Amino acid sequence: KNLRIMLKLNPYAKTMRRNTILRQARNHKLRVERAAAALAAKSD
Amino acid sequence: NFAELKIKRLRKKFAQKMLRKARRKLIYEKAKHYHKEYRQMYRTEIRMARMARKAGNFYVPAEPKLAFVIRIRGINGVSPKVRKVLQLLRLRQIFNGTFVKLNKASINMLRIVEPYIAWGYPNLKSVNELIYKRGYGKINKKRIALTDNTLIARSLGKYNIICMEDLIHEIYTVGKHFKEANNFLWPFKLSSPRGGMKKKTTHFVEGGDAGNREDQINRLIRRMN
Amino acid sequence: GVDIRHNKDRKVRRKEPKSQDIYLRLLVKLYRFLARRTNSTFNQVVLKRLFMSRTNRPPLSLS
Amino acid sequence: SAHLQWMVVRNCSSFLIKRNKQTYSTEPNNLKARNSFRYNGLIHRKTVGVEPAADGKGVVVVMKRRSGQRKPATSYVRTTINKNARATLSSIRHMIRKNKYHPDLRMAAIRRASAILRSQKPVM
Amino acid sequence: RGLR
Amino acid sequence: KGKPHCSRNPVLVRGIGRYSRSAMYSRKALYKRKYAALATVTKPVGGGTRVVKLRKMPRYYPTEDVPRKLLSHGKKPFSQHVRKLRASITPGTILIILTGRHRGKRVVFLKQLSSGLLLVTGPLSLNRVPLRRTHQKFVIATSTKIDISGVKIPKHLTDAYFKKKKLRKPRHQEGEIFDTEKEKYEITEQRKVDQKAVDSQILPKIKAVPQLQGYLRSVFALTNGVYPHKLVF
Amino acid sequence: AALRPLVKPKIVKKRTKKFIRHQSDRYVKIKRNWRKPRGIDNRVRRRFKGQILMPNIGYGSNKKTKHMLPSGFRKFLVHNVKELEVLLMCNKSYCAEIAHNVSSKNRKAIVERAAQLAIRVTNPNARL
RNA sequence: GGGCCCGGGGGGCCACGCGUCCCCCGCGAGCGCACGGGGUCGGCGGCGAUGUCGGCUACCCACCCGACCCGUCUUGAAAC
RNA sequence: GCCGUCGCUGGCAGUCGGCAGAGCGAGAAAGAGAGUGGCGCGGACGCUACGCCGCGACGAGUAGGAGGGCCGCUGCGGUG
Ligand SMILES: [Mg+2]
Ligand SMILES: [Mg+2]
Ligand SMILES: [Mg+2]
Ligand SMILES: [Mg+2]
Ligand SMILES: [Mg+2]
Ligand SMILES: [Mg+2]
Ligand SMILES: [Mg+2]
Ligand SMILES: [Mg+2]
Ligand SMILES: [Mg+2]
Ligand SMILES: [Mg+2]
Ligand SMILES: [Mg+2]
Ligand SMILES: [Mg+2]
Ligand SMILES: [Mg+2]
Repeated sequence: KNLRIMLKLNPYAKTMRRNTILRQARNHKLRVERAAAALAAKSD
Repeated sequence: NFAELKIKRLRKKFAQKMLRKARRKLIYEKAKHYHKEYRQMYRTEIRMARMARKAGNFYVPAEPKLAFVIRIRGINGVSPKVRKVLQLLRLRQIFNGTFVKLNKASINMLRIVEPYIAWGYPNLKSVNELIYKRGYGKINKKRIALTDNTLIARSLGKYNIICMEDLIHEIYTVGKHFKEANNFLWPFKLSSPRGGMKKKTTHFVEGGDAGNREDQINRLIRRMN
Repeated sequence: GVDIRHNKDRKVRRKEPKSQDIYLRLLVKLYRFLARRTNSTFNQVVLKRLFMSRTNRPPLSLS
Repeated sequence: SAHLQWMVVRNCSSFLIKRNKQTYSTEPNNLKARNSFRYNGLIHRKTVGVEPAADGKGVVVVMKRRSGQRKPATSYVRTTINKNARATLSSIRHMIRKNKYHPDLRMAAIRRASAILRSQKPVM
Repeated sequence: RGLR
Repeated sequence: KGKPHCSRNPVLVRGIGRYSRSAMYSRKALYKRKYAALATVTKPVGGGTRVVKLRKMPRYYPTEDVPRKLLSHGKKPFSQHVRKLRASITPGTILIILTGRHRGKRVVFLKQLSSGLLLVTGPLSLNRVPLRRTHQKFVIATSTKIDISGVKIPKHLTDAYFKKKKLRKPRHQEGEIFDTEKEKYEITEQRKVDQKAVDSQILPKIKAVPQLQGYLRSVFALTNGVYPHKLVF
Repeated sequence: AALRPLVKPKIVKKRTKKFIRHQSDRYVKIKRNWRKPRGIDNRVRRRFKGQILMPNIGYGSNKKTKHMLPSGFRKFLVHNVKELEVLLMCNKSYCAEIAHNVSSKNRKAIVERAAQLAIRVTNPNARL
């Protein structure tokens, strides 16, 4: 629960956590792209 | 003078500032290589089953090397043979937990003490939650909380275990210095199972709590740790 | 509760001399200092022997 | 020697006073008045005392000279400082530091020479 | 020396 | 003499930057930024010159002093604390007071002050609640908002402007002689002109919504069979 | 004009009531002073439920605030004027309590001194 | 899949020096911010001189839960 | 969180101050060693060492044992 104690013990968890946040904002942007390309597939 | 002794002491204070950057870089690229190890050992356990389902055969996964044992009974009314084994497993207290590598001589003890423990095969996330949150080291015969990597390096250093990540890797992937790494860890003291036990006095296959719940030890760890 | 046994928890060694003389309680001060502040396991043996009773440190003969 | 006769005076003195879980000492030149090897005013070779001046105002400072050690009559020297509250606390400070005379007692001597000045002002 |  | 620049990496989450260490190095272009290598005062006197010492030694030393204390890092003064605000409260929102003398009175939220206290003012001619501060915890945010974006709230309505002022009238010799009780709070002509100016811009918007003025004039109160958890306000 | 202590911490006491003796209520020969009951069938020393309690060592007071009066001062019995100078360098942490026997002619010239020395007296209006 | 994803021809790297020999083909200063070796506010408001403020203990009373009379011999005592 | 016991046979004589230079928590047996040639006069506390301080673990108990009582009673030698 403490970011900088996790970086005091495991300095890699900083990039392990910057990933899976970028990767997640981009997978949620891919999903909202599919799901907003299909609202034009049942409208066209 | 003292202009010489000053710049000298500052050279010492700079070598001790570079010997730390070199070690944080080592710890970093170590954890970065354990991420790769765990990713491989995970993806290849799925390969080795898809290549058997393509041909029609079966892949029997390797029997697990590491177990996590939890004591689910009190100290009031224990046989002497079960009280000697619950103390060679260092489970001298209810809800204590420890890691145990499996073989014939170990399973045959987890069979003797079966009605008193609820052991199983820990996930990797469960060894993470355990080592990080409930991780204490038996330093100088003192239960010292693992707050910095210089508490692990100072004792397990001679085995090239110098960070909480080398410790997790040594526990998860049962290593050459497993006896020493697992014995450096003061046995974990876990709280009561949130939600609650099913039935403490009967085996897990009898719809209870005791015995071996191979995969399902992690569901208990999350509600106990 | 934990199932330990406290039968042997109290180690019975001598923490200090039982005598009350002040030419011994000053030697024990000097050697307790040398014992803790040096890394020579000689002073530690001299200190641990200055505690011992009159029957545990016996006399030596000149021969 | 100091540590020798302290191992004799530590418990069977006549200035020692033991009640209410405290243990003070009534030695002549003991400042902070507490029973300790460091502050005992009779054991050492060089002590310091800060008494109030016999009249209303001033603070006397009692150093113990080195030469006369078994001669109680000609052993102590006394100097009455009847000055303002600050010069006397820079004179005791110099008396101790610049002389390098039992230097771990200086802040104790100032803290006492201030209690005297405070206990010699007009009350309210 | 590398950073000089 | 380099002009200050803002952070070159947006904060993805608190404590973690958007770019990595190498990315930051490249962005900062550090590859081409390698660098390598009182108390006394003389003052004339009427004789000669005196070396006056500043902050001379104290004239008193108490018998005992409290030892210093360890150093913390995560504790900051209230003035430097971060002021939170629930999303349910926005400018022009209708709020209900529950603890102040204006119990159960509906007011029109204006803005949030620097300290954190909500600067609110119900129409004085309707509910008699002028420009005043109210804590956000002790106020219920009604789900009824009115456009108040076009309202130039005077800048001088700071926390200091709304801070209390001790009457400082316990007694004196003059007062003991010609006693005048303990004074009162005489509404400054400034607090009155500001209240009138704010009302002149708020009332026209409130009157636009039908029955809104009557609702504000009313007082919220629980009745039989009414439970706060069962009704949305 | 109260003479404040050095520091006034928060005093917390794990128990306030006295420890009465077993069955000190049915009888008058049994005083309230505590005596650990050592009988075989006794219900107090078996620690039954709802019975009288026993002075364990767990009830000990915080060492930082042990023996400390509600005025943030510790205490000292003072039998005469000379025993104040012993207390003049402990001014802001200990107080004086003139004994019960010191007559009022001396107790007046004791409170008089302790006023100059700023030493706090717990019974300064004692006898008069 | 593994081999630093062996070798040839749009995003992330705890990679970013010059001078060779060579197989693989020891000190840069500053300046701040903080999930960082256990709480601070450089935040406030109310009342207070003949009726009110504080007093956990100690006197009486009320109520809820607990609660069998101690010593003793005894395998076992509140014991008919 | 607090009290206590046990263990670390733990730490502290380094309060080394204008005869000064303020350190020994740090992953890696051992020197902040010597020499030999290319203004303002300033700096909290401590240390009854039978003292003070830091860390962990522990805490039932009849018969019985041991220790510590600045718990109490009466007289004696000293001393207040
Ligand atoms: Mg049972
Ligand atoms: Mg629940
Ligand atoms: Mg059973
Ligand atoms: Mg226990
Ligand atoms: Mg026992
Ligand atoms: Mg024993
Ligand atoms: Mg009975
Ligand atoms: Mg019985
Ligand atoms: Mg009942
Ligand atoms: Mg009987
Ligand atoms: Mg019978
Ligand atoms: Mg019967
Ligand atoms: Mg016990």
